[PDB]
Amino acid sequence: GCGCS
Amino acid sequence: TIRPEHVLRLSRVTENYLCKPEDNIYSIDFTRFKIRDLETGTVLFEIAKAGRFVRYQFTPAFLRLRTVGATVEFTVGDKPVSNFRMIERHYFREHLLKNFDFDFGFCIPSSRNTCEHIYEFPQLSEDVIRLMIENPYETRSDSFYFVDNKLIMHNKADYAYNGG
Ligand SMILES: *C(=O)CCCCCCCCCCCCC
Repeated sequence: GCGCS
Repeated sequence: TIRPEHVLRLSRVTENYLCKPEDNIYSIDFTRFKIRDLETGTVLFEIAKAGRFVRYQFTPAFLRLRTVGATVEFTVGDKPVSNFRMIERHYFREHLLKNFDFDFGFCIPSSRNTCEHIYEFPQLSEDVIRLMIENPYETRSDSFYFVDNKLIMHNKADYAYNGG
């Protein structure tokens, strides 16, 4: 989820 | 607001988001994400810069990994952040492959912060690896972000292991 911008 | 215990009991990826963008009352913004194989040092994915969904396109070799290192950079708005915690639940079809429960720590206001986390892969049978490669996007994750046990963000991902 931390790959979401 | 939802507490960690509520999502820790979920057997399935959610249909929809459990919170709104406006629930991010700390203005936490993810600015860099990098994952690397800790066996080889190979960088597997790096990104730097609504936006609550990411689709990953990996290769079959991804499901032979054991230990992957994640570096996350985020900024924080004008409020202090204590007990920043991410619960990330990876599902295949309608069941949990693995739950990750990471401490992102204390943050001072207007700060830029970096965290390092290690994903140790669940043990996957050959039949489950083949099922995952041949059923792209049946692997899905929920990332639930808590400050002081209150849900402030929910990011979703799905995964293909189908790539050349
Ligand atoms: C949000 O962008 C999620 C980022 C995912 C991190 C990389 C994958 C972590 C590996 C977990 C193994 C799950 C079962 C194969």
